[PDB]
This record gives sequence, C-alpha cells and structure tokens, in this order.
Amino acid sequence: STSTIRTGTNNDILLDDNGNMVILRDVEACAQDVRAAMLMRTGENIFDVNSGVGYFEYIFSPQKSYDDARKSIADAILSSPDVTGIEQLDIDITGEVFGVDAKVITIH
Amino acid sequence: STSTIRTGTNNDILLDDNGNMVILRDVEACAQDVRAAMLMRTGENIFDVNSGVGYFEYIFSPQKSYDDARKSIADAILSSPDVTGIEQLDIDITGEVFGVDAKVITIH
Amino acid sequence: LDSGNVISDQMLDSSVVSARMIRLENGWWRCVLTTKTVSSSFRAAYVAPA
Amino acid sequence: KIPLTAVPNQAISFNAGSSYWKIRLYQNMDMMNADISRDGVIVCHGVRCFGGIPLLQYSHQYRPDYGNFVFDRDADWTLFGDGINLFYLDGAEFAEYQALAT
Amino acid sequence: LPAYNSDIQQALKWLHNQAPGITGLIQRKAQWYDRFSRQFWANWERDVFH
Amino acid sequence: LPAYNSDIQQALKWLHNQAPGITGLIQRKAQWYDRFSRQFWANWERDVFH
Amino acid sequence: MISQSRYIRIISGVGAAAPVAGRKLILRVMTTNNVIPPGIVIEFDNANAVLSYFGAQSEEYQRAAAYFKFISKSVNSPSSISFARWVNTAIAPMVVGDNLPKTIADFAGFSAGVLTIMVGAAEQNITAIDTSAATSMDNVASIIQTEIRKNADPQLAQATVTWNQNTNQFTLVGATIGTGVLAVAKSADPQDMSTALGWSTSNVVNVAGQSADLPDAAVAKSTNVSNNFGSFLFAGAPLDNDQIKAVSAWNAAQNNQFIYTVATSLANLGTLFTLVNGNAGTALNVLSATAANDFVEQCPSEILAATNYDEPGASQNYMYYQFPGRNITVSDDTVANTVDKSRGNYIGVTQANGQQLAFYQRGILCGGPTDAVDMNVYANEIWLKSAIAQALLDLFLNVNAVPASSTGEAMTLAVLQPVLDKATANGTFTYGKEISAVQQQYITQVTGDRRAWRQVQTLGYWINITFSSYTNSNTGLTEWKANYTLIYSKGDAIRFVEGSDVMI
Amino acid sequence: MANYNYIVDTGVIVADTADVLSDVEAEFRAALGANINLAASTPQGSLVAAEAIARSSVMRNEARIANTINPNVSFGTFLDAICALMGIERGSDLSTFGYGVQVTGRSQTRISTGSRVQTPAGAIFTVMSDVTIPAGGVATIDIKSQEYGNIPLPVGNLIIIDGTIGWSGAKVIASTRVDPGSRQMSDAELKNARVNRLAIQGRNSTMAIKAYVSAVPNVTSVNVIENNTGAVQVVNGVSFTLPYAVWVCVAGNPDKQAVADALWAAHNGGTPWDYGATNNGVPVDGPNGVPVRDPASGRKYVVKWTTPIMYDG
Repeated sequence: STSTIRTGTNNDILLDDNGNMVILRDVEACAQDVRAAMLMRTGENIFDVNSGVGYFEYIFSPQKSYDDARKSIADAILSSPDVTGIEQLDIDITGEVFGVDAKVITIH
Repeated sequence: STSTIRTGTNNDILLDDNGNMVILRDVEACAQDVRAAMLMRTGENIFDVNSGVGYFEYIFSPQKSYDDARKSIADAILSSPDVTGIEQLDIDITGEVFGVDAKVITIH
Repeated sequence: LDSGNVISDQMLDSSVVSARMIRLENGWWRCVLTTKTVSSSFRAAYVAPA
Repeated sequence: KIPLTAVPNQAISFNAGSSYWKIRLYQNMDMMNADISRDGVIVCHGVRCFGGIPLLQYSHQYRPDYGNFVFDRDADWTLFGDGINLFYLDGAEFAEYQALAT
Repeated sequence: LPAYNSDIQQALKWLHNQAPGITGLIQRKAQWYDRFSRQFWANWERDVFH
Repeated sequence: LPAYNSDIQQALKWLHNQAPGITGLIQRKAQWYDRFSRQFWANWERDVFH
Repeated sequence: MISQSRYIRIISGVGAAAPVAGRKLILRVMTTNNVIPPGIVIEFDNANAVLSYFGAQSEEYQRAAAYFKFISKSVNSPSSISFARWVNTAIAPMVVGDNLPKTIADFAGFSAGVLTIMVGAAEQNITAIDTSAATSMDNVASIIQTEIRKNADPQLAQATVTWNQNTNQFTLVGATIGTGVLAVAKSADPQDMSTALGWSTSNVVNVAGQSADLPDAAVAKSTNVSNNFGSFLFAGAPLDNDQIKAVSAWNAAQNNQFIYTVATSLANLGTLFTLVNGNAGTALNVLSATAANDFVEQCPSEILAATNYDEPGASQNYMYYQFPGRNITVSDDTVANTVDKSRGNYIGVTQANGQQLAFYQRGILCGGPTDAVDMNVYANEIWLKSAIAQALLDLFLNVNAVPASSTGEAMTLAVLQPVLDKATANGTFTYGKEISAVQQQYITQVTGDRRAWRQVQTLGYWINITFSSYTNSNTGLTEWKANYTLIYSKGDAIRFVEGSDVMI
Repeated sequence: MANYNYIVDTGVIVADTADVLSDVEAEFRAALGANINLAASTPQGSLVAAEAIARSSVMRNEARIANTINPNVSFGTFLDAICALMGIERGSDLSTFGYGVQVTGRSQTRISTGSRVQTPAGAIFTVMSDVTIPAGGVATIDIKSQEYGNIPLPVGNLIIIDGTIGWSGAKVIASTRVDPGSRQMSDAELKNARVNRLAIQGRNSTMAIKAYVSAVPNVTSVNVIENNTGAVQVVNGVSFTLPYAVWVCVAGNPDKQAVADALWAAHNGGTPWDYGATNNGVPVDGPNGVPVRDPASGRKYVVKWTTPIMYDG
C-alpha cells in the first residue's frame, strides 16, 4: 500500500542503467522507510517538532536507565505508514558499540 | 513573571552608580521576595491580619511540639507570587541557635 | 611658536571664549585671547617663557 | 476597547457601532497585519499596523457614518493584554481626532 | 466605640529599622500630610470662630 | 519579535551528507529563488528609488 | 532603635549553591604577567573578581570569561579557578604587602620625620619625606622613589616604585637582576610610613631575586606550594617542542595526578607525536591558524571541572559536547583519519546548510600501551586515588594504634568500605562486562588467587590486604608496612552505534 | 490547477502554513500516485518541505510591500517617499574628539580602547595608543560606547579601565568639541514632519501670514487685508494695484528682526509689499525694515509692514 523512490547505500537517488527512477513497491519500501526513520534524528523536521530519535539527549549523553532510548527508538520505528508492530528489540550496549537489533511486522 | 526593586543587605532601596533604581527580573526577585516574606512576622500587616511568621507564639515562647512553627514558616514561604513548592526544611535546634534551611522550587 | 597650535587653555572662572594663532612671515606670529567673564575684576596680565 | 490575547494568530467578531465587525490579527515577518470585514462583507486585506494611525485608509471605506480603529503603539502579539490596547471610536470622536491630526 | 487610628506611619514594619531611605521617605510624607491636611483644618476652624 | 527564517535550505536534513544529487538539486533551486525572487526586489527598489 | 541582625539573620543566596569539601578539580594557569608574585597562588570564585584584579584588556580576563560560562548536561559550572606565575627571565627583588583599600590619601600631615627602615644587605634608613601635600599617590610614590635614590646603596641607587589602581598595592624593585634579598622592618617612630604602607605589616609578600628557570621547575614549585587543582595549562605564547616534552615527562613522573593540555596546529602534529609517544596524561588539541585562538585547549579542563563526583550517575563522555563560541577546524574524512592516527583532539563539523553540528570529538589521550587512554578513566582514577589516600590518613589519625595482625587488616577493610560504595554508586566501577581469555590470564597473573575474575565480572572490583616488613633508606631500622591490590572494571562511554533491522 | 489567485481587488490574501502544505502534498500525490509516502526522512518529503517553504516565503514577501505610496510604510521606501519633499536619515554619528589631557609617568604607552567615565556615568573610550613625554602631557582621541548625541560635562574625568600609573583624565577647552547626530528621526517624526509641511502648504497667502505672525512672541493682534484693486475697499488703498495692506500690533516687539523674518516666509510671488496713503498706520521705517538676506544660501530682500496708531479712551 506504500511506495517510494529507491536510494543507494548513501542517501541519494539511485538511477538504473536506462536512466529511469524506479518506484519501489511494498515491503522493500518499508525497509527503506524504517532505515530512514531510524536515521533521521529529532529536532530536524520543520513543521513537526518532537519527532525523530533523540540521540544526543538519550543515548550519547550519560544516562540513568536507558529505557527512554528504547521507547524513543520504538516510536521512531512506528509511525511508518505500513508498520504494524515490533517483535524484538535488543539494545546490546556491549563493548564500545551500542548494538541495536529489531524485527518488525507489516500487513503484507 | 515577577519583578521588584533591588535592596541591599539592609532592607533599603539600593542605587547604582548612575543613580537609577533597577527592576530585578525573575529568579532573583523570587529570592528577594522570599527573604522579605520570611523576615516579616505576623500581626502588623494592616489590611491582612493572620499573615506572617508567628515568632513570639511558636518559636521564642516555650513550646510542646514545634510542628506549628514548621507549618507557619512553610506557609510564609508560600503565598509568594511565583513559588510553587518546598523541597526541604530542616529546623535544626542545636545549642542556642534555631537553625532553618530550605530549598524552594519555582516555575522557571 | 613653530607648529602653530593653541595647546592649553584653563577655566578657573567663566572667562575664556576662544584663542587662535595666525601665521606671519619670518618666524613671527600673533596671539589672540578672548575672555568673557561674568565678573569684571581684571587685575593684571602675566607673560613668561615655558 | 477590544479584548485580545497573546497568540500569533487570532480572529474575533464583535457587535459595536450598530454594525457587525470581524477582525483577524496575524504576524507576517516583522510587522503585524490585519484583515477587517463588516456585515459578512470583506473590506480590506493586509493592512499594516502602527501606533496612532488609523487602520482604514482610503476615503470611502472608513465612514460615511461608521467608526475606525487605532493602536496606541506598534503592535506585538507578545505584549497584548499588557500595555498594548486597541480602541474603537464612532463617527464624532473619530472626526474630531482626524481634524486634530492635521 | 472601636478606635480609629488613621496614621500614615503604619506602613513601616520590623523589616525597616536601619533603613535611612524608605523610612525617611515615609516620614516626610507623614509631616507633609500633617502640615497640609489637619493643622490646616485646625487653623481654619480657629479663624472661622467668630 | 520572534525570528522568522524563511530559508529553502532548511528542507535538507542531515541524513543527507554524502549525497551529490538531492543536495545539488535543492541548492540549485535555492539560488534560482534567490536570483528571481529577492535580488529582483532589491534591484527594483533601488531603481524606483528616485 | 536596635537592629534585626541581633535576633534574626537570613543569608538567602541564589540557587545552585552546593557546599563542597574535598579535592577540587579546577584549572590552573601559569602566566608570565608581571603583577603576580612568583611564590603565591590565587583562587577566584567569579569572573567579575578576575576582571577587577586584572582588567578587561588582559588575556587572562578573556580566558576566565570563556571558562566560567559553561553548562554540562546536568546543570553545573566550574565555580573556581586558580592562577600562578612563571618567571621567564631574571628578576630584581621586590616587595608587596597591600590588599585592603587603605589608600584614601591619608598622607596629609605625615611629612615630619619619615623613618621607614629598609633592611637590605646592610641596615639603612630613609630621611624625612614630605607628604603633607598629598596631591596624588603617584606623586608621593615618585617622591619616595627620589628619596630612595638619594641613598648610596647599589640596590637602592636605581630602585623604582609603582602603584596599581584597580588593585591596591605599593611595590619596590631592586636595581640588579637575578641576585639579592630585601626586607623591611617597622620602628618606634610614631609617624612611619611602613605601618601605613602595605609592607612590613602582617601578611606581606616578599621576593628574592633569582635567575630564569625551566617551566617544569616552575610548575613543580607551584605544586609544592599547593596541589589542589587538576589539568594545568600554560597561557600566552606557544612553547617550543623541547620544553613541552620536558613538561610532559615531568607530569608522567607523577602517577595520574593532573592533565597536561596543549594547543598545536595541523602541521605540527607529525613532530610532537613522535616525541611524546607514551608519557600519559597529555592532551593534544588542534588550533586554527587563520582565525582567533578562541582558547580551544581549555575544553577538557572545563568538562572535568564541571563534574560532580558525590552524586550518582557521574561519569560522563567527552565525545559529544558543543561549544558555540569556538570555531571549526576539520571538515574532511582524510584529514580526520590522519589526525586520529596522530591521536589529536579537535572540533569537527558534520555539516553546513542548516543548523550546524560540531563537537569536541576524540576523548582519547596520548599514553603508553599499559596506561588508560580514554579521558574519563583518567579522571575517575584521579578521584579514586584522592579518596583512598584521604581515608587511609583519617584511619591513621583517628585510631591510637594499628596492630600488625588480622584485626588491623579488618580495620582497613572497614575503613575502605564507604569509599568503594561511593565509587560503585558513582559510576567509576562497572558490572556485568565480559572477560576475554587473555584478560583472565592477566588478572590471574597479577594476583595469585584464581577465580578473582569472576568477582570482577560480578561486582566489578576485588581487594586484598597483607602486611610485611622492610627497612627504610634514611635509617637502618626496620618498620612494618601494609600492601593492598585493587582490580576493577573500567568505566566506558558510548562512541559508536551499531544497528540492524530485518522485516521478518 | 491548484493555484489560488491570492491577489484580489480588496488586497492580498495570506493562508496558514497548513493549507499550503496540504496543497503541495496533493500536488505531488497526483504527480506520482496515491500510494506515495510523504515524510521528512524520504527524499520526496524533503522536496515537499522545500516547495512549501519556497511558496509561503515568496507569497509573504510579496504581501509585505503590497502598499507603499500610503505614508504608513517605513524602512527605506518611506525614506525616499519623504525625501522627495525633505527628509534626513542616517545621522548615526558619535562625537570623536581631539586634544585630550593625560599626565602619568615617563616613557609609557596607553593601550587603545581604554575606558573613561564622566560624572553622570557616561562611558567614553579612547582611539589610538601613544607614548608619554617625560614632562607628563599628551593629547588623546576619544569616542563613546553608545552612538548617541551625548553631552559630556566639562569636569575632570575618572578612569575605569586603568593602565599602569596613568591618571587625571582631564579636560581642556582647546579640545575640539563635536556635536553628534544620533538617529534623530527614525520612522514617526518623519510622518510628523510630512504632516507639518502639508499643513504649511495648505494655507493661502493671507492665512499663512496671520498664522506666522500669530506665532511671533509678544505679538497681541494682527490685521490683514488685500485691496486687489486700485479703488477703496476698507481704507484708502490706491497706492499700487495690489500691495499688502498689513497692520501688526505688539507689546513692544522685542525681536524686530524676527517679525520681518516671519513675514519674509510668506510671499505669494507676484505682489509687492509697500503700503501707505499718508494717513494710514504709521510705518516703522520709510524704505525698508532691513530684513535678513536668507538663512539658506541667499541674498538681501526688502519688506514693508506698518503699526497702528495708539489711542486713549
């Protein structure tokens, strides 16, 4: 029920050999959208403040609980037009990296 | 959301070098006002009786519980235009001095 | 004398108004002093090198 | 006077001077702007606001016998209700005020 | 029967003892009204007395 | 009193850093509007400036 | 009619007032300004005090103004700063003794028989000095200078005087440079200047002439005077490589006591890194040649000074802090990689064309393989060492005797318990981290007991105390000493994030 | 298709950002398909945002200058509109000085931008550094913090930011004194000046004369009449075809010159001044009242006014 324009590993429009923009159908469009949503950060969407991932306040800064970051990421994964629910979320926080893993559910 | 005129360590109007009265903005005005309110004592405010601190009835006079003094001081700290709530109150009573300590909460 | 600038004038009373120097030939100059004081107790005038 | 509040965009309707008025106030870049309608009929659009000068400028509209509006000072939606007021004046006093202007 | 005070100096309180400024201001207002509000009436009645 | 920005570049979000395409497109639109919407007004004002 | 303050007293005071007792982690600046005496350190609590003491034109006022205005994630401010002098060249002996506003031109009527006594190499006295005029303090200073010049002593034959105005001191200066000692004493003459003048009365700072010295010696002497600071700094002109290397070596001589922060340019990193490999405790910062300095090197010091250690959740990261005042240095991946390989710190820009993001990026710190590299670990070790030392001294000063038996070691554990509780609540210790095989072998090698790695995995620390005997070098006798070993899991902060999502 | 003709006869219309945003969303949705995703993260969402901002900004800016000829406007357009008649802007000057007085120790330099204060607490800065003569006298150059038409009292100054051993910020009347203009007329007194000028031009010859003379100090009453013919109209005006028949009363005329100055302002441009019939009011002087030449780049002119005959009742 969704659709979007394919982009490469960098966040730019990717063109095929024929030089035609391709409109991705469902499923794959959902993957593109969720990646972009998790990468979008808070405080950037003009005309909609308080949307995005609060990285600098909830993850990078020293924190007490870390539950707030989980809630923020769960909300960011949601609000996609097609995503229904979240099955898993890990938040490894092992070693130096802040590991994150998730699997979501779509209608199709 | 409050304002007042600055006064010195003694409760008189203090003027700067330029000879102009200064209208303190919030926060600092709250500190000045709460100090003045705690210093007022009850019984002398015409047009509003029963407002102030009952020193001669609740502190200096021999007493049973000392809870009444705490209640009166808490009320006096309140009724300020900006003050919201009281965080701490101590009431030490060590030696001859009657220790009092408080931390106040404002909107700003 | 050589440059032609009125260096210092002083106000003890309301006396002085203006002072100026005018150029003349062969190292000669003319000094003008204007004094407009409310009082009138003129007593003496002094001139000396500095 | 006209009751107001401290909001960037607002519109109120009131019945004064034996006529029906509706005024919309909004901020545009730096200066404030207004839109005035009478009896369900538009009158003027996008008039600037200044202290003392009248809102209705062109000769015909402001009155054969109606009134007009004037701000005391320059408009600012953050100072409404506190030191900034808007006043309505019917024909007689507006006429004498206009004469006093020159 | 209840007493009526009607005194200007009621405004001064505990908190103003070592204050020369505000106390002086209130006191000066006090004798201003004393001179021009009540002593005036006393003189007026003593003069209107035939 | 509150500031009004009114800038085209605000549309760009920093998901877009290594993108030559979309950033270039937005920027080119930006100088198009800069040339034909506001510098136009400045030149017109300076010309009608008597 | 008697006063409020005799019965009721309220001190009030604005919020964010946190009384504190213990070691202070505050900036110390070594300056070449003439006003500061060589042997004294000064502590300020506000930028206004620094402004009054030094003046707006001074570099130090700018540094202090930049330093004080800073807010951490938890609202906090440095709330202190210290200063010290480094003499660059040989100086003449001098004296100074006034701090209080004594100068209101009271010299009137003091002309008759001025008999100030100057205790130089040989005792000498001054003659009568006219001060009845008292026209201006600089005039009377010049008068005193002339009367001093009237003496035939080699030091006083070319002496000078100076009076500063924003601060209130009177200063003498000797003739020769690098050698000589001066002193001043009061007398029985009722109308003497020394009693009225700053010097020869109570707290008076005296200076001995002495030659130039290396900066490391100067900082060592400053520490010997007092050591209640952290992350010292040299202001003014940049220093050459050799002096910086010497200071770094001296700092490394002490074991995790302070942080050495320096400023340098991009072209200079190739030289310094080779010279200052290892030598832990030194921070390298990149400075922009084109623009103003903006005092980039102070950032770690401000971050450290803003830290509060008593409250829980204290350990903070250094990777992401924003300084709006500072400028921007690097903007490319290649230069960033080169700088990181060179172990430098900078403020890198992530974008233009919209609201900018820049932050003090690398929290790394040059040092050898064995020592900790991250800054937060260094700060935590500093605080931990201070607390442990204070606890041990409290034990020694309170109990009458510590027997060399099991009771003594039990007492030591009992005393150290609260410090470890404070540390584990603070955040310097961590629990639950995984232990690698080589790490487990290392732990078992350090302490002879096996299964301690399980302890440090679960609780995060492991302690043990034993006592033995030894002989000291100063005296042939022998005493008893106690040895402990402490192993704990280092704290960490997030630097890089890994993610992945799968549709099903 | 989705365009709104937001400029109409009544004026210009401005809509809320939500409405233009929805219209742009509808445009792109029709452009690609009903199943597109329009969020900030996706590129087409960024295109939506850019288009909406551009449209709203250009439309608001165009609405900004919709009316200019009406003298309500300001900020440059109004500046030219008023300068068409008369008007000065800028006037943003601060009084730089010369010939300062400074006494201090020998062979020292005062760093630039020192701070000095006057008794009413005005802050004055210096300009350029200079050495000090061993005598103890140098000349300084000053400037102030605020760009205002400040009035500095001639009193010995006080130093705020102090160099070493440098005292006595002192005045001398040999110092050049400058009166600085300070944004004297910003936006509203310009409109007041325009009002005053249009009031000035409104009056005719006689009304202007009586209004101006009414403003003259100590003047009690004035009478003015125009013959417009060679015959008698109220009095025997047969002197010329069209003189000014003017009579002025005063309580002494303290400013004789100013009375002519007011009259000199009011002149129609083709009618002479002289009046008399050897029986009317006695003129002050025979050939002329010796006016001023011109305050503004001009030469001499002559006028003629009379005074009434005193009586006793």
